[PDB]
Amino acid sequence: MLTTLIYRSQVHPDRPPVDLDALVHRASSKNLPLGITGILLFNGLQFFQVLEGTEEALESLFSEIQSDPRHRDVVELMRDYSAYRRFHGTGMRILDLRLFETDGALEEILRFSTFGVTEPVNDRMFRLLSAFIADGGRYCLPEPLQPSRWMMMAPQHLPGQPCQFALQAIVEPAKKRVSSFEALIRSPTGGSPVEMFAAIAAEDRYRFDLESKAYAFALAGQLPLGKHQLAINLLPGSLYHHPDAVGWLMDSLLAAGLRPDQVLIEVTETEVITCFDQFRKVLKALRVAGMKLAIDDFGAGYSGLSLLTRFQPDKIKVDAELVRDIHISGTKQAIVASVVRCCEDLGITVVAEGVETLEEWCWLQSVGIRLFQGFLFSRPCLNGIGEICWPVAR
Amino acid sequence: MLTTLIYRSQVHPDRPPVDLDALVHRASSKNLPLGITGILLFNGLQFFQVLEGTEEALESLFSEIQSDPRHRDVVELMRDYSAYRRFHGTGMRILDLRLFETDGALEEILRFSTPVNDRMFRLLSAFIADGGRYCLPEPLQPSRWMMMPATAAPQHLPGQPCQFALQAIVEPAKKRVSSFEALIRSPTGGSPVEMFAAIAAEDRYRFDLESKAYAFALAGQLPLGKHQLAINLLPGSLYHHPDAVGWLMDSLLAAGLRPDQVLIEVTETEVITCFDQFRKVLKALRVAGMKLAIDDFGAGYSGLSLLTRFQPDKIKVDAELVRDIHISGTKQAIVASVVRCCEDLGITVVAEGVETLEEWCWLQSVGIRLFQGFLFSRPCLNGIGEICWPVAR
Ligand SMILES: Nc1nc2c(ncn2[C@@H]2O[C@@H]3COP(=O)(O)O[C@H]4[C@@H](O)[C@H](n5cnc6c(=O)[nH]c(N)nc65)O[C@@H]4COP(=O)(O)O[C@H]3[C@H]2O)c(=O)[nH]1
Ligand SMILES: Nc1nc2c(ncn2[C@@H]2O[C@@H]3COP(=O)(O)O[C@H]4[C@@H](O)[C@H](n5cnc6c(=O)[nH]c(N)nc65)O[C@@H]4COP(=O)(O)O[C@H]3[C@H]2O)c(=O)[nH]1
Ligand SMILES: Cc1cc2nc3c(=O)[nH]c(=O)nc-3n(C[C@H](O)[C@H](O)[C@H](O)COP(=O)(O)O)c2cc1C
Ligand SMILES: Cc1cc2nc3c(=O)[nH]c(=O)nc-3n(C[C@H](O)[C@H](O)[C@H](O)COP(=O)(O)O)c2cc1C
Ligand SMILES: [Mn+2]
Ligand SMILES: [Mn+2]
Ligand SMILES: [Mn+2]
Ligand SMILES: [Mn+2]
Repeated sequence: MLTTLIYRSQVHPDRPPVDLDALVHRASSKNLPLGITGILLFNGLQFFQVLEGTEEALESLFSEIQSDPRHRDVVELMRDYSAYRRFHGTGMRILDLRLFETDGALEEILRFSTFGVTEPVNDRMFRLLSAFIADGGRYCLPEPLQPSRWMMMAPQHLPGQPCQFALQAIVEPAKKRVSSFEALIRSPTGGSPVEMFAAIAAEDRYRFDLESKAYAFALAGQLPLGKHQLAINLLPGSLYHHPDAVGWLMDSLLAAGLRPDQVLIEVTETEVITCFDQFRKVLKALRVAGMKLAIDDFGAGYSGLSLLTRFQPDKIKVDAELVRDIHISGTKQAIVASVVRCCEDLGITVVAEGVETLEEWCWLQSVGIRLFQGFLFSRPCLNGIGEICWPVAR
Repeated sequence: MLTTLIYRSQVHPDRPPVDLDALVHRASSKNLPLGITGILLFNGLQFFQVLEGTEEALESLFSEIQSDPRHRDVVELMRDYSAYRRFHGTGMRILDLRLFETDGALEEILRFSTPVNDRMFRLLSAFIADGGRYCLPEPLQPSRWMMMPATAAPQHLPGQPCQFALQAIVEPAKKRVSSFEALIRSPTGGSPVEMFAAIAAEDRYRFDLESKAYAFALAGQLPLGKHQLAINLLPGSLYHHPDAVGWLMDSLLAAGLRPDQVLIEVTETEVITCFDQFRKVLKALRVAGMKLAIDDFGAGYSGLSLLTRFQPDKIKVDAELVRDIHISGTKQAIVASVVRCCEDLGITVVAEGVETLEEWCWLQSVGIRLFQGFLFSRPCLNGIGEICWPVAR
């Protein structure tokens, strides 16, 4: 089946310049028998290639290209079935963009290409081409954020309690500062939140969820929360199904020696979205009392900026699924960069969660994320503050 | 009940400078007896004001401020319930940011306030760092523009079980119609709801799909030329038959159109209930060469979910985000972000429901270039209606 593949990459600036002549000649000769057409753009630091051919042929080729030592940071932008070829001839065509002025490059692209009967700008491929030509250095990974330049550098269990909590740090690696801590519920045998809640009768889960937070506040009180925020997770129903859950929480945290503003409530958008009605008065009560609110797993399930017109949380936590393989996904890159900017304009704190590799950290940092939660830095620590690991140069 | 209100505004650059000393002292003296406190930041071109007090009190005051001729382009950034007063003991006070070095204004603020975990503080900081970001440029001021019409020939087409009205989608910078959207009408010219109500519930999917032959027939004999035709379809109308896509192909080709000329609008709400089923339709549409738009994007609480799982050719920004965008910092921020994301993904963005020049100007300022709305072109039954264009003064 006819398929289109588009990707972008960068050269190693410390190595000798890539022989574009050899590249394009061998590409051209290899592509024609395989029925591969397309175009390659080069701006001095970055490549941009459009490839058209069968799914199989492009799957084989792209694997070779991904492993090629002539370039790095290969980011896939589009991969789709196609009704017709935009590019004709063949060699692989190549434009050295350093030789073109303003719109000369688009003019040469339009010489031999066909984008159907409607204006070229109605074709996604052409829009991607024009964006690379206009500002291709936008998602060029900076030199200080190359992954290879970095490397990474006690408490008891409490079985007698009905539940216990693990604390995980949210960190700002750029300042080597812990930003806040999230409390994560654990069963009396050290089990996950899913096992904890399976052990509770269905009619008691909401009440358990709210009332377990007493143990989280007690822990946070016994630890030196030195002006650090504590995040807690709650089902919206746990706050809603109570005469005064907000007031209950208030008495609990103040009794533990915390302050309202020190406590942030984390709810997932999937659970928020499905009940605006009852969340508005809960959020209102939480606001007036002085507690904060985060949207957790933003990007997972149903996730929206339109959520923000109704109300604005204090913090958004970008779900691990947008973080996962962000280094190779032009889509995830664009989406996360957009969330970051929107939150800046709205005054909403943004945290990237599930950060497991330096690659993820570097690319998230390149799109404006400064706060991070993940196993790369700190794992959850049962009834205590864990060790934090910091990235350090080389 | 305590509340916080934040807005940013702009000076008139061509008028004599406002005596802010007098303004602020008068403000402070009036505010404090009413239980109102806050601060005013000024950078030479823009104001940023934080107000604190009862919902009633700030409602009343902000209404006076919105109508004050000393400024314009008043955009509200925040209005929320508050637990405590951040500016206790200050009726009003001005900080001229041009009188401080970096960090200096924020350091002063924190000496009479009563921090980066607070949203008001983050918004203050953002104004001090890059307040000019959503400053409406001078050539995009609504008073610098006027609409003028570029004759409509609608017709009744008998013998058909439905009709279609056409509304243009326009690119005003190039004074160009980008595409036409086909909007279904009853045999008597009534609304889509009126059309579908006359059809039996179990046959509505089939009718929705088969009605498109009449949209294609209309576009074909116009002639459509090099323009796109947007048609609206329920995802379920596409699943109903084995070769719904194959049928659409036949019908548009018989009407003399090309696959890449036809674009299918599905509403985000209808896609996100069923990710399954749609993948197989979408595959067939792509292989056939037809294009896809997400309609009313931002009305089902929206898309970040969707874009990883596919990317449409076009997104149409919902009319709710367009409405009052000229006074909503939140809506401006959201639309600006969608525009940037789509640009990066090579997705075409259209703003829907554009009714006023105020909306068009602000939409233009956040990067939108395609527009659909009564400001430019109203739907015309079985024909191409008249189109109005903004022209500069
Ligand atoms: N793969 C990966 N995972 C990472 C990484 N960093 C952190 N995590 C984990 O992601 C979960 C915390 O985020 P969450 O979205 O609040 O997700 C939590 C939260 O929703 C929740 N939960 C925790 N405590 C409570 C609670 O007290 N009440 C309610 N209703 N839910 C809770 O159950 C969910 C799953 O929690 P956990 O098993 O504790 O697992 C934790 C955590 O250990 C990473 O780098 N990679
Ligand atoms: N206030 C205001 N309204 C504006 C403005 N500009 C356009 N509109 C209107 O917004 C609707 C078109 O957008 P839609 O989201 O596709 O919304 C459409 C679409 O969902 C739909 N529809 C139309 N044709 C079909 C169809 O053939 N099949 C299906 N399933 N739905 C259809 O029914 C909806 C109602 O359509 P319409 O009555 O034709 O109303 C039209 C239109 O006249 C504006 O500036 N201000
Ligand atoms: C930016 C870039 C674009 C490339 N494009 C192609 C191409 O389109 N066709 C191709 O066969 N190889 C292309 N390659 C080269 C492949 O990565 C790989 O070196 C080559 O296909 C191996 O073929 P060989 O067996 O002849 O050595 C490209 C490499 C880079 C750096
Ligand atoms: C940037 C700006 C900020 C203002 N802030 C206040 C204020 O906080 N309190 C207030 O009473 N008026 C404020 N005003 C002035 C009002 O718009 C209005 O002129 C005044 O309150 C009318 O009441 P008065 O005639 O009793 O003074 C502000 C005006 C501008 C342009
Ligand atoms: Mn959480
Ligand atoms: Mn989470
Ligand atoms: Mn539509
Ligand atoms: Mn719409």
